[PDB]
Amino acid sequence: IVGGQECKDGECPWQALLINEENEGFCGGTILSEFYILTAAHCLYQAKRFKVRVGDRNTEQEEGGEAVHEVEVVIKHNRFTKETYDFDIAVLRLKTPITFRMNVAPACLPERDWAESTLMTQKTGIVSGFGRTHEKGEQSTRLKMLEVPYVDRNSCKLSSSFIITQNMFCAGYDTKQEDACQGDSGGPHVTRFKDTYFVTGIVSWGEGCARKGKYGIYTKVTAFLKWIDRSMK
Amino acid sequence: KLCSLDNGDCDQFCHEEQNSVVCSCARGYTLADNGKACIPTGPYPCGKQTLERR
Ligand SMILES: C[N+](C)(C)CCCN1C(=O)[C@@H]2[C@H](C1=O)[C@H](c1cc(-c3ccc(Cl)s3)on1)N1CCC[C@@H]21
Ligand SMILES: [Ca+2]
Ligand code: NA
Repeated sequence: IVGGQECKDGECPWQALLINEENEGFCGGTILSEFYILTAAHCLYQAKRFKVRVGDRNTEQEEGGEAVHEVEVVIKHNRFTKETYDFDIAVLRLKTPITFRMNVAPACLPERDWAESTLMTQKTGIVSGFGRTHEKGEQSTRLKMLEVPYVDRNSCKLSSSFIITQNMFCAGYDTKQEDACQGDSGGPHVTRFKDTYFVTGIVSWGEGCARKGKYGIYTKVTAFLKWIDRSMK
Repeated sequence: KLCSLDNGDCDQFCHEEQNSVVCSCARGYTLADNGKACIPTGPYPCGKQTLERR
């Protein structure tokens, strides 16, 4: 996360962290239930093997509330395309269930039509993660969040060197230096409605981070709500 | 009554019928007797920040 702020205690409890062969974070995820994590399909190719950490806010402190869970099943979208990141969505079933507690709770899946009329039409959503704090920088050891405006699709397409499919949406800022970045991808984009947070996106890609004239690109979760439900059985 | 004004007074999901709104809630909540509010069924309902230390 470039700009934004550190997540306060209890404020980002749906954040998950995918950790590679060395307990190092390389992607985010979103807790959906005791057994299921939402992430980006592209993250599956970034590490040969990985586990999922929940409850973490500071990767250099063993606070005590953190837990690591092994992955039992990977459910990748069968139309994920590496070249465009179209259909950039996966669900992970864990080997053992999450115990909800302080800093560990699921985000809500919205009904599709209501999400489109009521969530996607809000001014902003929130993105969070442990990713880089500037484009060429290092990952944050502390969990960060950032409010990101929804960006209209027409402006999104004009700004992009790469195709923006209807499985994607833009969020963030034209020139203001705030965005998600490398290491945040796969993590949550949620939208608040009367103090309840609903999954609206998955951090997917960008051209650099916080670049002038570029936006953050997110998987459009409304396109996949039925797919998620099926994947979770 | 319409979902476009104050979300039909629903706490969470709102849908329009012919001449009414119907509210509903995410899994882990029960729609209240008033037909508007969503009541968590457990202590870590989805979408809620964990702010009350149990
Ligand atoms: C999917 N495709 C159309 C081919 C574009 C891929 C761009 N790609 C790259 O070429 C990589 C990676 C990244 O997305 C990364 C990156 C950017 C971000 C985000 C910025 C805003 C986001 Cl929202 S996610 O997450 N990882 N960038 C920063 C360092 C390398 C470069
Ligand atoms: Ca920690
Ligand atoms: Na920008």
